[PDB]
Amino acid sequence: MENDKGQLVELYVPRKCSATNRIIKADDHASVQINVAKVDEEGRAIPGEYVTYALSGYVRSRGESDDSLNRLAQNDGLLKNVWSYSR
Amino acid sequence: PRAPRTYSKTYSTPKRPYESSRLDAELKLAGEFGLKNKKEIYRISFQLSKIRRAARDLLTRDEKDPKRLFEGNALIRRLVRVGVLSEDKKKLDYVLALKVEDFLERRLQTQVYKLGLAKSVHHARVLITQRHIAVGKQIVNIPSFMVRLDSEKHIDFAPTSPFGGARPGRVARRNAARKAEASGE
Amino acid sequence: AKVHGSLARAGKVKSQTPKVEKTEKPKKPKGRAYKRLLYTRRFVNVTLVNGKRRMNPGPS
Amino acid sequence: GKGKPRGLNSARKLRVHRRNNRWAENNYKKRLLGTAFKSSPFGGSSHAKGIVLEKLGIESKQPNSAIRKCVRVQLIKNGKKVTAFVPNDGCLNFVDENDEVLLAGFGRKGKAKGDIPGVRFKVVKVSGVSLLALWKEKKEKPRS
Amino acid sequence: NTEEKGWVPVTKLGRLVKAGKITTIEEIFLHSLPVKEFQIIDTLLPGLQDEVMNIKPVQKQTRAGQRTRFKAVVVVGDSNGHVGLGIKTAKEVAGAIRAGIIIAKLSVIPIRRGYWGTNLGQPHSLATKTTGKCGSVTVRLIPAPRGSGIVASPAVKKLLQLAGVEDVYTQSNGKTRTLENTLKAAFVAIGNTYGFLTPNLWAEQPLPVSPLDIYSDEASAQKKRF
RNA sequence: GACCCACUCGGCACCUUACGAGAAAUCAAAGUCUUUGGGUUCUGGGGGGAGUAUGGUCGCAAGGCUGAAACUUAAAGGAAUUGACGGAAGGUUGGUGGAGUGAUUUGUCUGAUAACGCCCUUUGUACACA
RNA sequence: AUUCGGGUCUUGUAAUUGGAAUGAGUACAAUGUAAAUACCUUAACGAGGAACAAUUGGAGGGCAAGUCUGGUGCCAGCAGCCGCGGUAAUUCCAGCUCCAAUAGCGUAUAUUAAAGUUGUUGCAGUUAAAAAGCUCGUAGUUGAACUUUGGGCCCGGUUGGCC
Repeated sequence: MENDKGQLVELYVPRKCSATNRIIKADDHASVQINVAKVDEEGRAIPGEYVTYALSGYVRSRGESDDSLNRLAQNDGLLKNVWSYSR
Repeated sequence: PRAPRTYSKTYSTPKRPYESSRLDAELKLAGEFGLKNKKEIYRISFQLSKIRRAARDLLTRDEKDPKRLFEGNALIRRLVRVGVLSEDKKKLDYVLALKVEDFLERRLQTQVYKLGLAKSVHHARVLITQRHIAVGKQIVNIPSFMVRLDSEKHIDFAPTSPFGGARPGRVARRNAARKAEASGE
Repeated sequence: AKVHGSLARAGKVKSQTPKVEKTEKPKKPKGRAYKRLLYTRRFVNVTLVNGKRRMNPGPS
Repeated sequence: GKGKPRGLNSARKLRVHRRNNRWAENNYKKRLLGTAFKSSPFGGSSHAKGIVLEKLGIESKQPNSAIRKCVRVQLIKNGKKVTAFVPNDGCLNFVDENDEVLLAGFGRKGKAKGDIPGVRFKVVKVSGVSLLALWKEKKEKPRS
Repeated sequence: NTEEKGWVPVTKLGRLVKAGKITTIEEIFLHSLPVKEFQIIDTLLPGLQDEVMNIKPVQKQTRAGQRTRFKAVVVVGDSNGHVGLGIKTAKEVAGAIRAGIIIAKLSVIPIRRGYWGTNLGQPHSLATKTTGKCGSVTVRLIPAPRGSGIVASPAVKKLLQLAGVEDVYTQSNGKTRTLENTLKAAFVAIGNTYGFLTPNLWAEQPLPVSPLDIYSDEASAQKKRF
């Protein structure tokens, strides 16, 4: 997204989707950003730090965003079992 | 019958004749540089058009190609010797950009004004079309020309006609002889 | 349609209207001078109120 | 696959279909049938020169209520009975019964101009002078 | 005199704009935060100028006689790379126009402008072949080389000049005489530039943290008695 | 033999979405088409003139099949929308927000709630000086 | 830049005015040429206004420019299309002013583009024109997959930077 001599042009680098990698865009209001806080031993939330997930508008419209979110959070490592890869 | 002397028109008319944006903007150029018709502007934009399409045709092929190199270097060098494109952007991608203003600047009508001495551009045009001024030894009588860079410093008044030297003229002959000297019988 | 018609009025209006003459004036300077003149009246100062301008203003 | 055959070796059906289906548009029909030369008053030419027959008073269509003042003209070349409008204000009193006049078509290419039924031609010259020159008081009509 | 300015920052963006926490519109574009108030994008970037486009009357038969209204298509923009198209209908002309401008300011969208083929200083054309539809009118925008100009219909051309798209080819289909549809199609097309993966955009960034969460305690919907 | 439960192939269609498509009404296909190529037969190019004339060919006949032009006109239609009308059925207006590409509609409603602060409704319409 | 010294550049409007430069054109001579005419040259002449004057179409919208002035009163006419004209015409007839192109513009008929209104690229066929009553079937068009990849060994030219 650059010119010839370094200098990065192309204003605003879009957000990729977490689920399908489709570009969520400026006008699109159906898209969502989920923020999950970082737990540890000694309990409690610990504000400041977030594991983020950008769900697209289409994914939410179609109505299988839930499944995608179950998948995404699992590989990060905050769900023992829950969602089977197999079916 | 012999072979024909070939010919082709230099002006190229626009598509939409009545348009508010084009008519207002193009007439300013005509007023500044002192162009008598829109035909001249269209001619300049036709030459420019040809250059543009040529450049595009050069660019569709790959770099380090025999066709693209040679033609590019000669096109660019032609645009340099006339002085439209300066030395900084000698890249072939820049000749696509360009503008009509530069071309009109490079015309000999206004290069007399850009030097000076002729006061107004209109006055300069008059001087040119009335057989005054010269590129070197060779006299020029045409507003449109394209001065070829090296020729710039040699532009001055011609040996024939006043300012450069020689005789005064007609009106001065009549004032000096028929009026001033003729008072004494 | 019908071929018959009142042809007596052929050139009714061209005749009865008052045949006055052209007024003589100062000479319009032609060619490049005309272009100069156009450029001057347009791109100097005088225009109508609002963003839009009337190049031929009616006296009012 | 969108109706038509996109076969590589099926050019025949493509070109043939197109040739069959060209017969629809005006210009293709007018050219290939030879309709300008066979039919129509003029012989596919711009200006056809003619004599006259009589002056007319054409009853114009609604809403444009007037009388148009045309001329019935017999031509030289074929000698077909034609109707032809006379331009400008006045100017029917210039032409008379029997007079060499050079006609032109209106603009619309066949059929009516605007509100005049049947008439598909105007004029250009009468006695080889031009109506436009006569209306504007420039030139003089010869007596014969 | 007895006057006062009165901005009145309703919603969560107003306070941010007034306080001056967010400087640019880039953040807004990233996180798709819906601009409700028109005054957000005004003072956020004062360089955002304007434009009109077209006015046509729209009528309405009724019992008594006949109602009439004026529709104004108001396209607004700025020569860097942001544009808005605002259609509005009202009984007064000025009222239609002002409201249209407001609507255009509300819904602004940026344009991913790139190069024809070679890479050089400053983008000029569109990045990709984009197309937008509205009714019969499908408008297509094809990238053009340097100094080629905006080869299009006068309305679409104006829309593109507002954006600061210097050089671009166009086509269209359907009954293009209606600007109601055509300019909407153009808007859809220039909008879909950012919704298209080039290879340079596959380099996956980390997902920026939403700025709403950064300054939630500082500047947001406060209680406040008087 | 029948029925119930779960699965299964082949259709008959159906109900809900709109992912998409469509100018719309609408469509699980009229989708997978300007980001315009799965294969392939048939038909159309403004409306009248005319499914007429002329020609052939088919048939006992009626007609079918194939099927023009000159001339004429600035429309013709399609969908939906507001009224208006019916010798059809029953008993006021913007602000902001949605529903729509708009016309506009919703609000300003069945007797609660996509809304928040002679008259009417639904349908039919080739009328729209009604 | 001694802020109270006089005029270069001037944005336009002014028959107020003073010179200056020319051509178009007339022509000694020469050149040019088979021989001339032109051209190119150039003695002697030849600008300050009816001078040595540029027009051709438009001025409702499309399309740029007029709700200016008088005549005409659905008449004459304009009008490629929509439509103007029934006595206040921003469309007719004139005149004022303005706009376009400008020694060149307008008008016809043919044709190319726009016409993705012929469509292979690239149309449409539920209701707008259009899917043939349905099936068979010869030509024509099209028609599953599958029949040696990989691994190395060197030889070795082309790109760009420390060398």
